[PDB]
Amino acid sequence: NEDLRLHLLLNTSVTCNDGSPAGYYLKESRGSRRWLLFLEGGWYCFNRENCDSRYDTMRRLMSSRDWPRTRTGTGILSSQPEENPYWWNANMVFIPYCSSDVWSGASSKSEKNEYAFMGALIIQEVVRELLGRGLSGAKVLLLAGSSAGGTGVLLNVDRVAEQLEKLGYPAIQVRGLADSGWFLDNKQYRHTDCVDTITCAPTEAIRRGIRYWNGVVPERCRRQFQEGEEWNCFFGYKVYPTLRSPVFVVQWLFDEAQLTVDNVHLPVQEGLRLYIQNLGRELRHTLKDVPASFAPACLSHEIIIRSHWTDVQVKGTSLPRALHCWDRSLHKTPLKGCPVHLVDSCPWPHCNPSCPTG
Ligand SMILES: *[C@@H]1O[C@H](CO)[C@@H](O)[C@H](O)[C@H]1NC(C)=O
Repeated sequence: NEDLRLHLLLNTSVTCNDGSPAGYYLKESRGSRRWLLFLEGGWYCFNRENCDSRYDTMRRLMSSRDWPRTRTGTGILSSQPEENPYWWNANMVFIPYCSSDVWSGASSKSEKNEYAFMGALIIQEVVRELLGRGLSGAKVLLLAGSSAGGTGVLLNVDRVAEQLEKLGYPAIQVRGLADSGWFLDNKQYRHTDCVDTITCAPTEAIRRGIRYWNGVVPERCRRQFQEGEEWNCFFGYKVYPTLRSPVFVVQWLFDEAQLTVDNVHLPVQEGLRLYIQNLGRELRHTLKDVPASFAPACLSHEIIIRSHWTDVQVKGTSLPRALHCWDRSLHKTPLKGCPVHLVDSCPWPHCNPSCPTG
């Protein structure tokens, strides 16, 4: 079965980068009042030349022209109980990432602009269009995402909640699940002036991108940092405290993208060993006041739509279990025997034997 079926947006003015219509893949589950809306990741591009490169060799992330009519749901998007213990019977939606703007953009293609950056508008239009396919009667809408999509969750969840409330759907509980989108703007390991700006100078690439995209960040965070400093709101530990919606944060303690931006490659000598240990400690520190989180001591990247997402455990608790326990806590404290805060204490990648094998 290829249960996720493509729907191009009916408002064809809400577009991928090249002006083709954006869209979503849907598996309806008419017996369920739960909705999972998943935001795909895949970095971003921050100026014309950088986006032209991406257009040459990552065109599916910039255009719907060659999207397949169907997809197979994997991980948290699987309808098989064995693969997805959490939400196998839910209404599932996969929103392809074709805006290259960390889901923040609000700029149309025009004679001035070769590319459209409409990620923030794509999300709201998908939500409105799903109201006609069952969403209006929902109990829960979980906005989930991996990598740039995880950061997209942080940047968009409260706007989805506000839009639904304002449209007359107050009984839909809007929640977020941010996977591999919780980054540190930390000092890099033995920084050099390398030419891949996105990994060599992330805060500068994000600042530049936001201007190029007419990028939008959540209001309360925007108001804290003010004009020119909206890039701050792309960093989980900064934006998270400003959010009203419940958000479950999944983050490997040694996320491959974090290590890339930190100039780290894995004998490892003292300086790098201390660097890596401090990285894990800093990440754990940022998660201390997040109620519900899952952060294993592994070197990996993304998890929630991977088929083996059920395998990793922190202190004997899997991610699907944690997510279930989170659901129970929102009936915002955990229930006895049902942990929601699962962060490894060990200090080196793969000190947890249940880490993904690569
Ligand atoms: C469709 O989307 C465009 C671009 O976001 C917007 O300006 C326009 O108002 C929308 N039309 C409708 C009918 O919603």
